[PDB]
Parts: sequence; C-alpha cells; structure tokens
Amino acid sequence: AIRDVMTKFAEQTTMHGVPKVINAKSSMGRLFWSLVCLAAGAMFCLQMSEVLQRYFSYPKKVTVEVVPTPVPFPSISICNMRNLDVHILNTLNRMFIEDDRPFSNINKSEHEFIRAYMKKVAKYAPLFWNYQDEYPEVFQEIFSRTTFSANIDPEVIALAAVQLEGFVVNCHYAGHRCNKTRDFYRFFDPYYFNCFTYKAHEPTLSEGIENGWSSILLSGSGMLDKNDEIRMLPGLHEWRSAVSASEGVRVVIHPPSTTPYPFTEGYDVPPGFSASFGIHPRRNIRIGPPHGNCSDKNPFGDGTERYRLMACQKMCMQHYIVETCGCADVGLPKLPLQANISWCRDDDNFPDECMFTASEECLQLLMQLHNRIKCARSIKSKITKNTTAMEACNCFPPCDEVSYDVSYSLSKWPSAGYEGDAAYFDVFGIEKFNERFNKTGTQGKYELFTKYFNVSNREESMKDFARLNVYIADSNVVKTQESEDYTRNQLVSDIGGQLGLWVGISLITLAEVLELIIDLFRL
Amino acid sequence: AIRDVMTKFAEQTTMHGVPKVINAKSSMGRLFWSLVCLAAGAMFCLQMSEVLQRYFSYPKKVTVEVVPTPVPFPSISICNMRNLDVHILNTLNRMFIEDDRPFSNINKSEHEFIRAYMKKVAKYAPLFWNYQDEYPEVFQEIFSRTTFSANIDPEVIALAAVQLEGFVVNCHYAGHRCNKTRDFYRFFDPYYFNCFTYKAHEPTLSEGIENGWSSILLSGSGMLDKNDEIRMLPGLHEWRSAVSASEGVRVVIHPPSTTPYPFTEGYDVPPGFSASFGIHPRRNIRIGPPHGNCSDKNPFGDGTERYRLMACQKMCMQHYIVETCGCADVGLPKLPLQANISWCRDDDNFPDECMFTASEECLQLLMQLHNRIKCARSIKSKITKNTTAMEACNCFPPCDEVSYDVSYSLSKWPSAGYEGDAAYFDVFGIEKFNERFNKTGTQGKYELFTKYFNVSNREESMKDFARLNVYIADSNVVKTQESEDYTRNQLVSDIGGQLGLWVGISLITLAEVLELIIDLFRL
Amino acid sequence: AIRDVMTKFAEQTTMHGVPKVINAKSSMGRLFWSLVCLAAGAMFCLQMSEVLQRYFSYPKKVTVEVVPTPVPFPSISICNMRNLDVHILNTLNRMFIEDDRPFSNINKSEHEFIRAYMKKVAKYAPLFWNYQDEYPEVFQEIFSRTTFSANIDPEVIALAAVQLEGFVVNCHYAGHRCNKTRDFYRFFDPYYFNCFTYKAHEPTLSEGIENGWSSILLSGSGMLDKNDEIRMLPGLHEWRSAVSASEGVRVVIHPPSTTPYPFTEGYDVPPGFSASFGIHPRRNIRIGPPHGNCSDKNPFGDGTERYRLMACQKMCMQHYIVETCGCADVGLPKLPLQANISWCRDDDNFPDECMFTASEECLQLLMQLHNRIKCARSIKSKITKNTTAMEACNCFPPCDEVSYDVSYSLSKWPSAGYEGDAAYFDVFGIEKFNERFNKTGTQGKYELFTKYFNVSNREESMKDFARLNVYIADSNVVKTQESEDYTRNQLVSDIGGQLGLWVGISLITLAEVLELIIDLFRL
Amino acid sequence: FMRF
Amino acid sequence: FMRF
Amino acid sequence: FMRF
Ligand SMILES: *[C@@H]1O[C@H](CO)[C@@H](O)[C@H](O)[C@H]1NC(C)=O
Ligand SMILES: *[C@@H]1O[C@H](CO)[C@@H](O)[C@H](O)[C@H]1NC(C)=O
Ligand SMILES: *[C@@H]1O[C@H](CO)[C@@H](O)[C@H](O)[C@H]1NC(C)=O
Ligand SMILES: *[C@@H]1O[C@H](CO)[C@@H](O)[C@H](O)[C@H]1NC(C)=O
Ligand SMILES: *[C@@H]1O[C@H](CO)[C@@H](O)[C@H](O)[C@H]1NC(C)=O
Ligand SMILES: *[C@@H]1O[C@H](CO)[C@@H](O)[C@H](O)[C@H]1NC(C)=O
Ligand SMILES: *[C@@H]1O[C@H](CO)[C@@H](O)[C@H](O)[C@H]1NC(C)=O
Ligand SMILES: *[C@@H]1O[C@H](CO)[C@@H](O)[C@H](O)[C@H]1NC(C)=O
Ligand SMILES: *[C@@H]1O[C@H](CO)[C@@H](O)[C@H](O)[C@H]1NC(C)=O
Ligand SMILES: *[C@@H]1O[C@H](CO)[C@@H](O)[C@H](O)[C@H]1NC(C)=O
Ligand SMILES: *[C@@H]1O[C@H](CO)[C@@H](O)[C@H](O)[C@H]1NC(C)=O
Ligand SMILES: *[C@@H]1O[C@H](CO)[C@@H](O)[C@H](O)[C@H]1NC(C)=O
Ligand SMILES: *[C@@H]1O[C@H](CO)[C@@H](O)[C@H](O)[C@H]1NC(C)=O
Ligand SMILES: *[C@@H]1O[C@H](CO)[C@@H](O)[C@H](O)[C@H]1NC(C)=O
Ligand SMILES: *[C@@H]1O[C@H](CO)[C@@H](O)[C@H](O)[C@H]1NC(C)=O
Repeated sequence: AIRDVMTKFAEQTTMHGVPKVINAKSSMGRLFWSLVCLAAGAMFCLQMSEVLQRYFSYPKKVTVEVVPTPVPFPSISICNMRNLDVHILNTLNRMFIEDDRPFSNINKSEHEFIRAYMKKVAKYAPLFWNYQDEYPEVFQEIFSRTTFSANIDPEVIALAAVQLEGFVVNCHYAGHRCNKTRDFYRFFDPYYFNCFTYKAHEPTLSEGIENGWSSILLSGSGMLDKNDEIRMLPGLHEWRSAVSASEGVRVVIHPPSTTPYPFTEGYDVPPGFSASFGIHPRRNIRIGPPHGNCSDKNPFGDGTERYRLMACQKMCMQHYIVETCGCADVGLPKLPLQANISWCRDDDNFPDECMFTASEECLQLLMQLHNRIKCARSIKSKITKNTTAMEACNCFPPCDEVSYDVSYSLSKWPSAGYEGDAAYFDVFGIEKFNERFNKTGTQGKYELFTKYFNVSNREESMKDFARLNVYIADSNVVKTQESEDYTRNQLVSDIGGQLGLWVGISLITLAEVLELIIDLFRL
Repeated sequence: AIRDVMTKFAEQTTMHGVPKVINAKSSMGRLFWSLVCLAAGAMFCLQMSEVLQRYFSYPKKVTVEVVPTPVPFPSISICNMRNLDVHILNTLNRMFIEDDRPFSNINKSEHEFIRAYMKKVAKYAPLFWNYQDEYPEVFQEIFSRTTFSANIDPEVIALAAVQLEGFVVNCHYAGHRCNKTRDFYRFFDPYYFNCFTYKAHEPTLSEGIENGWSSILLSGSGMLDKNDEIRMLPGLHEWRSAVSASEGVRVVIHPPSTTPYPFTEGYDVPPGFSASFGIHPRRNIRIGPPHGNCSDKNPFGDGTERYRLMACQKMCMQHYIVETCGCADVGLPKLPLQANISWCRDDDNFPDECMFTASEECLQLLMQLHNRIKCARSIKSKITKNTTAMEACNCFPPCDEVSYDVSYSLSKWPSAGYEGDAAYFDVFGIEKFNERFNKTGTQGKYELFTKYFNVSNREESMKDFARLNVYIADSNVVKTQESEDYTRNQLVSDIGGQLGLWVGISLITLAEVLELIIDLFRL
Repeated sequence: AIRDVMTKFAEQTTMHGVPKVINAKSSMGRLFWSLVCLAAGAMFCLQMSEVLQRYFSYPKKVTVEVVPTPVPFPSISICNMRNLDVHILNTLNRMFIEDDRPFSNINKSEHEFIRAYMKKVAKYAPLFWNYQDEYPEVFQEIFSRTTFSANIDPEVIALAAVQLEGFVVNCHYAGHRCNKTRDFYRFFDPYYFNCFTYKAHEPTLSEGIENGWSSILLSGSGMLDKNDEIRMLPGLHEWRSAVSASEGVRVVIHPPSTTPYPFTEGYDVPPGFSASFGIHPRRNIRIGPPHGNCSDKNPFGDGTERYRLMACQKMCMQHYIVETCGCADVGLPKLPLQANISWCRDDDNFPDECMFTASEECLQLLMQLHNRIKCARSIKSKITKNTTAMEACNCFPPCDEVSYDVSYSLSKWPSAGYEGDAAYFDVFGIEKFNERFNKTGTQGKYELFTKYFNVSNREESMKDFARLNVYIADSNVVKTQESEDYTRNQLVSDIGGQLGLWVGISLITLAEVLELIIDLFRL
Repeated sequence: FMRF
Repeated sequence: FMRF
Repeated sequence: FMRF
C-alpha cells in the first residue's frame, strides 16, 4: 500500500508542488511538475547551505554611540624624567671633583645609596681608565640607569630617588586640596626610579580646579652644578634611548587599578610650561571565543590588577627573552613564576680584583655582560614582528576596556612680571615650599633651594616648575559595543522564510511529512 | 450547527495543522495532531512575544562614513591670557610705587577703570595691612580677577582690557587680508576680560594662507615692569586655579553661532611659538524621544544661539548654585529668568568706614564674602557627580552637532637670524604695528612699544608674539548618524515570517478565520 | 472553457484567497472575498514597490573593529624649515656686507648656486633700490623662496640646500642604527628645498629605540650671523605665509609609497625639544561605484605611487590654475601631460637692461609677474569652495586607505647639567658629528661648527638640536569597512516573506499560475 | 609685609 | 633704505 | 680622558 499512503498524503497535504506531482494525470504534466518540484528543492538546499554556513561564520556586529554614564576619573601617574634627587646628584659630582677615584669614596658618606653606588662603580673604574678610548660604546651602556636599577636594591635607590614632598609642590582635585600621603602611591620603575600614581578621592579647605586635577611639579634641572669639563656620572644617562637626556614630567593617564608603563606610554611636559590634558573617555565592550576573541584575565598574571593588553604583550616578550638569552630584561615585568631568573644586566660575577686591575678576565666579563644586553635587545626588537610567537601567547584584547583620547596643549606657566610674582609668592610664601626641607635629614637641600630660588632670580628659577591640568572634556562617553551579528532566532526566521518561499513547507507540514514517514513504517 | 461550520472551514481552510485535527478519523491521530497544533501555536506565541517586545525596546542603530560635503569654517575665539592692557598694568604698578595707599590714588587718574579699581581696592586696604599674615588665603581670593569682573561694570573694564588693535597684529583668511572691524566680534568673559571671535568672510588685496586662517598675536608680558620686590596687584591673579599665571593665547574652535567657554574648553599657545591646528571635522545626527534622546533647544535658554550640551550643563550648575547658596557664580552664564540675583562675589555691602579702619564688622563682612565663595565652589564641584540633579535638568545631546578633532603642533616662530629679521620687518615696517598707538589716547603705549621693540633687541622682543594657523586637514567629514534599528515594516515582515513558519497562516487566512467566527455568529 | 480551466486551478491551487473567490456560492460572499483578495494584492504591491526601490537605493553598510593585523611601519618625511645651508647663508650675508651690489658678486664665488642666485637677484636690484618705498609688498613677494625654486634648476639648489649628513645627527630603528645612505631618500619641495623620507628597513650594531624610530636632528638657526641692521636676503623668506619665519622640523607621517606634501600636512617640532609621536593606525575599506564611490588610481596621475585623495585634489587645483591664469603654480604638482607649461613665477622674460636701469619696461614686467602670482593665489583660494569644479575632477576616496592618528607631545631634550653633558658627549665625541665636515668641500662649515658647538657653550648651542620619536602606540588597528547593506539574497528573502504574508504564493505557486496561463493558451 |  |  |  505504498501507493495508498502516498495518495493519502497527496490529497491532504499542505506542501505545494508535491501534490500536483502525485495527482498529475498527464504524463508530460507529471514530468513538468516533478522537474519543478525537484528544481525548487535544489535551490532551497543551495540557499539553506549558504545561510547555515553564514551563521557558522559566527559573525560579529558593532555599534557606536555617546552615552551620559560617567566613567571613574582616571589614575594619573607622574614621573620626573630625572631619576635621582638634585642634592644627591650634586653630592656625587662634588665627591668626584674632590677625588675622582670611586674606590676611595666608598667610606666618605653615610648615605646607603651613595655607598652602594660607589662600590658598584669601583668595579669598573680601572677598565674605564684603560679602555674607554677603545670601547666607548661599551662603557656608555654599562653605566646606564637600568644597570643600577638591576644591581642595587630598589629600597636603597628609593632613598636617593626623587621624593614626593620634593616633587609635587601643590595638588588639587574637585575643588579641594590633595592629601599627598593618602592620594599618591609610589612605585618603582627601572628608568624612572621613583614614580607616583594619583588615585582620586572624591569630596567628603576648598580651593583649586573645580572640574578636574591640577598640580604644580618641580621638574627642571637648573640647580645642578654646571661643570667646566665633561665628567662621567654613571646611572644618570641611558645611552642611545628615546627618552634620554630629556627634562620634564612623564604623565600616564590610565584606568584605575592598572599598572602603568611610563617607558612606552604616556605624555611629556617640559619645565616652564603649563600642560592641559583634555580627556575624552572611550569605552569598548567585546564578545567571547565563538563570536570573537577577548579576555578578562592576564594569561601570565596573578589576576590582581585590571587587564590591559600591554601587560600580556610585555610578559610575553619577557618569556621569550628568558627562553632565548637565559636572563630577564630589567625593563619588563618579572614573570611571577620565575623569580629565580637573573636580570641580564647583573654584575655580581665581577671579582674584587677588578677594583684594582684592568686584567683580561675583567675585560672578558665586561664584554660578556655587553653581549647579554645585546641578546636581550635583539630579541625585544625582533619578537614583535613574529606573529607566530605573539599568537602563541594568547594576548586577546580586554573584554571591557576604558580608553582615553587626550588633547594636548601647552602654555608658558610663570608669566613675566606681576602675574609671575603672584605665582612665586603662592609657592614660596603661602605654601612655603622650601621649608619642607628644613630638617636634619635635608639641610643641604634646604640651603640649595634657599640660594637658588631667592626672590632676585625668580624669572629664571621658576622655569624649573611645570603645571599639569587633567580634566574630562566631554561628559558623555563614546561607547563601542560588539554583538553577535546572526542570532539563532534570526537563523530560524530566515530558514523558515526560505522554506516558505521555495517549497511552502511549515513546521506543521514537517510534522505532516513525519506522519507520512511513520505511515510508511506502519505499512 | 457548530460541527457544521467547523467542518466547512476545516475542508476549505488554508491553515496547516487545524485541518488534520478537524478531519482526524483516528482517536490517537486526533490526539497527536491536537498536540502538534497547540504546541506550534504556543511556540509561535513565544517568539511573537519576544519580537514584539524587542520592537518595543525602541532600539537604536548607527552608521559611520566619510562624506564629501564641506562644513562651514569654524568660528575661532582668541583670548589673551593676560586680562588687562600692558600700559594700564604699568600705570597701576607705578602708581602703587609712587604711593602704596589706594585711597590717595582715586583722584590721580582720569581713566574710569583706574578710578573704579582704586575705589574698590581701598575698601580692603586696612584689612590687608592688618590681617594678611593671619588670613593670606582670604585676601588672595578676594583680590582675584573674578571679583573685579563681578563688581565693576564690564563696559568700564572693556576700556582697560586688551584691545583688538593691540592684540591681532595681522590676520589672513582664504588668501585675503582680514577686515578686523567686520570680522572680529568682542565678548566679555569673567576671567579673560576681553575675548574676540573671528567669523569667516569668504572672498568677494590677495595675500596670506590660501587654505585656512592665520594670524599673528601679541601675547607675551615681557614689556611689564620687573619689580625688585613682590607687590600686591589685585585683579591680575586668580588664586589656586588651573589657568593661573599662564602666558599665551587661549584658542577655542567651535561651530558658528555658538557661545564659547574659554575657561573650560579650548587650546593654549605659548608666546614665541607658532601653533598649527589641523581641524578634522565631525558631524553627528541623533534621533528623538522614543528611539533616543536629543534636543534642538536649550531648556534654560532663549533659543537665539545654536544648542551645545555645555550651555545646558552650565546653566544647570548655575541653577543649583543659586538654589543652594542664594547667589550666582560669576564664572557661569546668568540665568535669563533671574537677572535680579546678585553674584556671590558682590561687595556692595562694605561700609565706607572699611576704607579707614580694620574694625571687626569689616572683618566679618570679609569672612562672609569668603564663605559665599566657598559655598559656590563646593556646589560646583559636588553637583556634577550627582546624577539625579543632572538628570533633572533635561540636558540631552544636540540632535545635529558638528565637532572638531584638533591636531596640535608647535614650532618656534621668529627664527634666529635673517628669517627673523624679515619677520620683524614685516611687522614693524610694512604693517607698521607700533604706529597704531600714535594717538592722543595711547601715546604712552606708543612710547613703551617704541622703546621695547626697537631693532637692537628684536631677538628678545619678538618672543612676545605668537602665531596661529587653523586649517581643515581633511576635506571629508566623518559623519555619524543614528537611526531606528527595528522599523514597523521589519516588525510586520518578521511577524509574518514567524506566522508562516509556525502555523502557516497568512493575512488572507486571517480573513478566513474571521469568516469562520462570523459564521459562528450567524449560527 | 475559460470557466473550465478557471475552476480546475481553483480547486487544486495553493494560492490563498483566489480559491474562496472562485468557489464562492453566495453573491455577497463573492463580493467580500474578491474585495479581500484585491485589497491584499494591492498592499503586497505597495510593500514590494517600497522594498524594490530600497534595494535600488544601492544602500551602504559599515563596521568598525580592532584587529591584531600589524600595518607596515609608516614612512617618515623630515624637512628642515630652513631651506638653505647655514654656511651658504652666512656666505651670502657676508658677501652682501662686503659689497651690497649683486651684479658685482656674480664672479666672486665658484659655487654654482651662488652664481645663479646673484644673477637672478641682479635683475631686480635697481628696481628694489628705486621703488621699495612705493611697492614694498611687491618686492617682498618677488624675493620669496618659491620664486627661486621656480627659476633655478633644482639640481643646482640641491647643492646649497640642507644636506642629509648635516641634518640627521643620529638615527635608530628597531634596535639598530640606520644606514643613512640606504634608508633616507631625498626629494625636492618648492618651499622646503630639500626633504628626506625614511623608508623602514627591518633587522637582518644593536642600539637605540627597540619599538620604533628615533633620530636627533640639527634644526636651529643659532649659528647664523646676527646683523646690526635689517638687510634684504632674497630666497629665505616667504611673505605672508602660514609657515613663514618658523624654526624647527616639519614631520609628515604617511603610508609607504606615497608622495608627501609638507606644505599642507604634517607636524612641527621646535628646536631644543624632544617630540613623541604616538601612532594609532587606522584602516578604511570602501566599496565601488554602484554601492558607493572609491578609486584605486589617480585620474590625473601615472599610477606609480599609491593613491591619496590629496594628490587628486592638488592636481585638480593645478588643472584649474593652468586653465584660468595660463600658468602653473610651483607649489603644486606639475601635471604630467603639460610639461611645457611655464610656472607663474617665471622671470626669463626680464631683459638684461634691468640689471643696470630701473626703466618703466622693467617695472611693468615686475607688476605683470606680481599679477600672475595674484591670479594663481586667487584661484587657489576660490576653487576649493566651488563644488561643481571639484566634482568635475572625479576625486573619489581611496578604496583601501591607511590613516595615522598621531598623539603629540614635547619635552626639553638636552637637560641642564650632567644629563645634558652626556648628551653633548654622545653627539660630539662618540658620533663625532663635527668631523663629518672636515673635508675639502666643507672646511668653512667645519670651522663654524667647531667655534660654535665648543664645550664651554653647550648649554646654549645644544638648543639648536631636536629629537623625534615615532612609535606605534597601539598594536591593534582600528578597521572601518564598508559593505552592501541590502544584498540580492536579502531582497529575494524579503520579497518571499512579503509574498507569503500577503497572498501566500510560493514560487511553486508561481509555476502553478504559469500552468494556468499556459492552460488558457492551450484553450 | 606685602605692600600694594 | 633696506640694503641687500 | 673622561675622568669621573
Ligand atoms: C591627611 O593628612 C594628614 C596630615 O598628614 C594626616 O594626619 C591624615 O591621616 C591624612 N588623612 C588620611 C591619610 O586619610
Ligand atoms: C581568535 O583567536 C584565534 C587564535 O587563538 C584565531 O585563530 C581566530 O581567528 C581569532 N578569531 C577572531 C574573530 O579574532
Ligand atoms: C618566530 O618565533 C618562533 C618561535 O620563537 C621561531 O621558531 C621562529 O624561527 C621565529 N621566526 C623569526 C623569523 O624570527
Ligand atoms: C628652620 O628651622 C630652624 C629651627 O631648626 C628655625 O630656626 C628656622 O627659622 C627655620 N627656617 C625658616 C626659614 O623659618
Ligand atoms: C639668587 O639665586 C641666583 C641663582 O639662581 C644667584 O645667582 C643670585 O646671586 C641669588 N641672589 C641672592 C641675593 O642670593
Ligand atoms: C573694512 O574696513 C574699512 C576700513 O576700516 C571700513 O571702511 C569698511 O567699512 C570695512 N568693511 C566692512 C565693515 O564691511
Ligand atoms: C532618555 O532620557 C530619559 C530621561 O529623560 C531616560 O529615562 C531614558 O533612559 C533615556 N533613553 C535613552 C535611550 O537615552
Ligand atoms: C543630589 O541632588 C539632590 C537634589 O539637589 C539632593 O537632594 C541630594 O541630596 C544630592 N545628593 C548628593 C549625594 O549630593
Ligand atoms: C606720530 O604722529 C606725529 C604727529 O602727531 C608725527 O609727527 C610722528 O612722525 C608720528 N610717528 C611716526 C613714527 O611717524
Ligand atoms: C631696545 O629695547 C631694549 C629692551 O627691549 C633695551 O634694553 C635697549 O636699550 C633698547 N635699545 C635702544 C637702542 O633703544
Ligand atoms: C650601508 O652603509 C655602508 C657605509 O656607507 C655602505 O658601504 C653600504 O653599501 C650600505 N648598505 C647598503 C647601501 O645597503
Ligand atoms: C558618487 O559620485 C557621483 C558623482 O561622480 C555622485 O553623483 C553620487 O551621488 C556619489 N554617490 C555616493 C554614494 O557617494
Ligand atoms: C565654479 O567653477 C565653474 C567651472 O570652473 C565656473 O563655471 C563657475 O563660474 C564657478 N563658480 C564660482 C562661484 O566660482
Ligand atoms: C681634520 O683633518 C685633518 C687632515 O686633513 C686632520 O689633521 C685633523 O686632525 C682633522 N680634524 C680633527 C678634529 O681630527
Ligand atoms: C664657544 O662658542 C660660543 C658661541 O657659541 C662663543 O661665544 C665662545 O667664545 C666659544 N668658546 C671658546 C672657548 O671657543
């Protein structure tokens, strides 16, 4: 009874062409209608394959809009491009002027950093005296900042690096004066020895900028000694680097609860100028593995701080440097799992005899250190261009990210004449800046500032200061949100539309053909 | 005859599962097909509810593209960061050097602004002499610019503020020289006393920048006296403010027919530098209440100028300040409906006796004024963080907005040597800048400039000038247009698609079931 | 048998309302169902017209996203804002001081550029001596840079313009030192006589910036003579221009294999400062004629370099200038098809007698040249505002474009004191910059630099240098891709959806009605 | 004493 | 007189 | 000789 169930479905079915086929009395008509039915079915299959695979492309969609939701005020990190304190630097210079032999100066100071610095430099003095004409490029690299940040305890450097009370003259946020002890957080950087992060504290002494953050910073180097001859002062310079010799402040504007990286991000402000940073907040939201790539955690990190792609990329570079050169770059984060790995610039291998002789062994050790540095730098420059290596580190963009488009601007802060007189008075008579250093531990700095910043030379002295203004220019955030382009619901709708357009079947008609198949089973 | 009409519709109906239900001879088949029919109807209802509510989300859609349509050239507002004229300032300084008592100096000048300034300052001189060591922060705030802009008639200040002919040395737009009288429009700001807006005038004397706007501005303060001691000059300084002590020009690039707000928007240019502003025009179009939020009028305004969100926000802040402190902030727009409200910095309450004595009543009035200022500033800083208050002001974004992304750049304008010699000649021999002041009303300024800008000291003098270049970098606008994401037509289409996919009904089948219902009525 | 085939289709057809119409026994029912059928057909036609025309709007769609694909590092073009070499300029100045008559100085130098320069200037000396008080604005325009670049062979100017070895002190890319001969490519600009383009060379001597491009450039003019009086030095200045008198470096960051246009694009850096350029790469993809407008070739060009809209616009301006004034502007590209056209600033018409007399004929020629320049400038300023003219040039945006959003920043490069001492040593003792000029052809420059840059005056001398840092701030490109908003597939789907929703016809039902029509034919 |  |  |  195949024919039986066949004609039954035929006469009562809701499907379109099959009926005429089943009830076609004319032979040529049966041929025509079978042809039409199968052609339509074939085209339906074509379009269904197309749409099904388009959905399987797990495509992506994006929208952009301005929204009134306010972002949290950004964290502002300020670094003085000069790493060491002015009094410390002048002390070093004057010690070397009194006696140029570092070995003799190890016991001429009670300051811990000075003793460590002289001890470290003494290991290289004979080599420098004997071979500087033959290998100047070597000694210029050995005597760089990063070497000292890699070989001296950061807790010892912090006593000689720029101090907060000697760096931030004044600070204001949201119409109130900052509490520097509670709002500024110190952190150590291999190049910018001491850096400070401002974390906003909303109002619970009313003065200052009402709609943002403003501070006056001591950033110039005018009070350093001006020698008659070029003299070598290790640990101040960084040979052949982009941020070398510069004077001013390095400013990084970044979301709160994120680690800054001043050596490869941020903005620069020269001394004597007032900088205005117009912050235009931006927010990006991203979708997960199937529809895209994003991460809410650092694959290399402990997960304590908010995720930024820079962290993953830098830790990946450190991973590859350690793998290739057998040492870690001091200018990159230390991998948490590998605290035992030595920095590439480490020099604990040097014998004590190198403080007294320029022997070949000391020279060979010097060149081996130079070669380690070369290895690390070569890998740093090469690896970013190696897409295989970078993809192996799984550094996907953050799933929820706040970005800041900053509009830069400069003006000359202390104006000539009466306006500048008022500025000078505000600093030195009301805030009484130079009396901060009237202590047992900073008497020399007090005398230096007293002689330097005196009234008669304010027009020149004041140009060592810089002012920063950071404010949110637009109250409305530019949001940019990803989304799935082709939902399961849209898939179902479009497959149904195609099904109706090509064969006329509906899901109830699907149950109908299922009934026919079950009827054939029962037969 | 319920059964009657029932079987009629059954046999002639276009709906899919209902037929088999109505003509099901087998009991188990009737059960199966009733189950299928009702299940499909239920799922159709589910998806219809989903889609209907999605449409009711009145969703939003956005597109972004570059278009060749040119925007009108922006209005450029230039403010000298120094508020008063140099000759006026030197006159004030020299009067105070000849006699430091302001009361005696009220009759020593015929200049209206000087008489008003001395009268106002005299009311505070005894208090300043007696209490400056105890309350320096008070007097530094009383003697700020905004106090004077709040207590002296702007039409009187305008005679002593920076003048157009003494500010714009040269101007060029679209290959032609500017007519300063017709193209520059003066307006008053509480901090930047005099400001000028350039409104473009297209060609109807060919020289200058062919593709933009360029001008040379006198902005430095080098010709002011340099006192041997710090002296108090009220009305010049603004204590503890972001734009204090600065030297240069404040530039605001904004759409035409809009009020600028230089104190919280714009860019800064230092003297001695040439600034290039690369304008990248942007346009945004937004949709109305149901699909979003936008306004074409200021809820607080008279509707004369084009709407900017800044205007609404600032007038809202003024509303709340007036509500809380009972006075208006001079640094914000005056609410048109409340012209009777006094500024918070008003000092007409002070008796004349305060010009002769430092009595407690004068002191208490001083502190009450200080407290008024504190109230206003506290509200300014707090209210922006209060989303309820801000939402109550109905400040929706403009429905059609032009925005300018500005690329900043600086170079040293007067080059050392022959190039700078040509620049100096262009200013002082061809344009003959210093002869503008060879008049009865400006003879002293003429002598000052003649002695200052002489040939022998051009390398130093020329650094008081600044140059601005504003040009449209990209000819094509970045448009960003909102739109409705889910139209009524798309709703109808998708509901029809679901209807066909789940039950097979078409609107003609809807008329069919309506016919069945009417048949039941007729029965 | 019309009725015959009619009722046949009626009873076996899949179309919804037509059946009830054909089998309606009741007259009022026939009326009702004919009304419904035709109403539904009419509404279907309405919506089909709407959708068909929407597709015919060939609409457009856009998407925006961040992608990990790296862009090629941009080409960096550096131009010294001073056009001629310092030694050449001092030689010119000292020759004019020894004898102010240019005619006498034609034979006082073997330098080709000097002979050509004196020959050209001699043709204007009597006119200048006799008429400068009457027509200063004329001579200031004749004696501009562009006149000399338009009348002297560029191959002769190149011998006196700034040289690469005297401009780029040091260069570093990707942790390696640049090979200046292989990486820098010289090109000539009418205003910036000599300009150099850096084309990146990836690593195959490790030092320098690891993640970008950094160089130290000599850009100041401090070593030029400082005359006691203003003296006319033609060819240095450019009267009434936006980039006049400026000192520093002009930097253009542009995609590789593209012609730069420093006179209307790029960024400026002053001497004595270190500039950081944070490059944020952007990419745009655009669709062709029907769905939009874009071009992959310059309509005016030879197709050798990559297409930028600026090239098309500038060549269009040149086309119109040539059409109107009969001459070409030297400040715009020379149309390849019109090499025979003279520059507007050409002065080969001047007789030799103008070197000896100030006759009316020479004066009339001077004014005719002035008028030619005026014509060209007027057209330049006007034509951009003429949308008809610009549209006639078919300057559509590039179909695939890379754009760079640059974040600008400045700091004071040579710091005061020990840091600056290290910088000075790096330049003058390790790189040994001033020994480059210890040659037979540059002895005078060697002596000048030796006397100027000596150790005792480094704090002042070093401020003639500038440093540039160009690095890619974001590893991920902001892509912006156009696409067709309404595909043919979407058209088919939505027409089918409407067809099912309004009349219930499917394409098999279309074959059904075709069968009915063919049946009527057979009848 | 800051005089005026 | 601006000399050269 | 660059001394220290
Ligand atoms: C604010 O500063 C004061 C003075 O140093 C200090 O006593 C107080 O604890 C600070 N407030 C904090 C840390 O919350
Ligand atoms: C996501 O990352 C994987 C590698 O982890 C890559 O193969 C894939 O193409 C990426 N997809 C998108 C949409 O970025
Ligand atoms: C890229 O990195 C992988 C893994 O470190 C290495 O095997 C490969 O040789 C590298 N290729 C280049 C060109 O550096
Ligand atoms: C510094 O402190 C001493 C007391 O140790 C005091 O006598 C002196 O006046 C202080 N300096 C100033 C400027 O007040
Ligand atoms: C003020 O300080 C400058 C150095 O900044 C110094 O040259 C000058 O002699 C000092 N004046 C007095 C009176 O101490
Ligand atoms: C242009 O300036 C001239 C000279 O001041 C003046 O006479 C003329 O009226 C101005 N043109 C205007 C205002 O349209
Ligand atoms: C529009 O503004 C109202 C308040 O006036 C708010 O409730 C609503 O969420 C806003 N909608 C959009 C889309 O911004
Ligand atoms: C916010 O503003 C409203 C109205 O001014 C007020 O009632 C409320 O207390 C404010 N809240 C805060 C935290 O300032
Ligand atoms: C200033 O004007 C007077 C006439 O009042 C004239 O004699 C003098 O020459 C003018 N100054 C200059 C520099 O021409
Ligand atoms: C030129 O002006 C300067 C001040 O800018 C002054 O010191 C100098 O004496 C003046 N020279 C002459 C000749 O007047
Ligand atoms: C690199 O520079 C050296 C020295 O000038 C030169 O010999 C070599 O050919 C250059 N390499 C090139 C041009 O590829
Ligand atoms: C494309 O350009 C033509 C002129 O060539 C213009 O008519 C048309 O409107 C343009 N279309 C788009 C989408 O830009
Ligand atoms: C625009 O350009 C066309 C062609 O050059 C010309 O016919 C027309 O007059 C111009 N119009 C204006 C206002 O310049
Ligand atoms: C310059 O070259 C000469 C040889 O022509 C040499 O004697 C002299 O030492 C060189 N200059 C320097 C600074 O070495
Ligand atoms: C150094 O050069 C400066 C000019 O830059 C000059 O004034 C000074 O006399 C020179 N010193 C020596 C010792 O040559």
